[PDB]
Amino acid sequence: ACSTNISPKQGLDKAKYFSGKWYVTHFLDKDPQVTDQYCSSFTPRESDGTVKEALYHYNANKKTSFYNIGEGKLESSGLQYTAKYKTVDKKKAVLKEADEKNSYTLTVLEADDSSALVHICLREGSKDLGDLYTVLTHQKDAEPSAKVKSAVTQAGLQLSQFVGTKDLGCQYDDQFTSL
Ligand code: HEM
Repeated sequence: ACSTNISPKQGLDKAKYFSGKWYVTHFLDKDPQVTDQYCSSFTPRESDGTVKEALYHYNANKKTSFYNIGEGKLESSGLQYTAKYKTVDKKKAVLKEADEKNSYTLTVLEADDSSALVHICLREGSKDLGDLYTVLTHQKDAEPSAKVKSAVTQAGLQLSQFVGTKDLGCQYDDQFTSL
């Protein structure tokens, strides 16, 4: 099951989260139903409580990439949204529209000018498929801020227990994520 004690940090300036693009420097997957390791980057934007984000995954083992577009509504709680998502090709052509069974809930635990910490619960129907914490930065392999490192320790986690993506030979598609 996804981790239970997850609520958005109150007082967060949303302009810092919905900013630039994010690259995942570190991830923590509690119970990886696969052993393949991924890199990821995404570009979150918000307008009138609606979030839209182009999302990229790179499978570091197979060296393949897949693409999605998430769309969700901000909760009344703060920087937290449940997104449904399209599946697209690298040109953003829709392969599958969003549906009412598949979603993810993203919760911003910290965000500052250079870095973020977010939690993501991926669900399909009645099932939590996967729980992830991800440390984010605005450029590939940038060092996460002290503030975000402190947020990891505040979340009850050890940053050392995360998988660091730098060693994975990540490839990104910065054209896909632009816009
Ligand atoms: C390095 C960080 C991440 C890793 C390691 C990771 C890992 C994974 C894995 C293993 C899957 C299952 C893929 C499959 O076999 O079909 C997946 C799917 C998914 N992830 Fe991530 N992910 C990362 C970051 C993110 C982020 C930042 C988001 C959203 C902002 C996200 C949202 C999703 C969604 C929506 C799917 C389902 C795609 C589908 O069913 O086609 N992930 N991720």
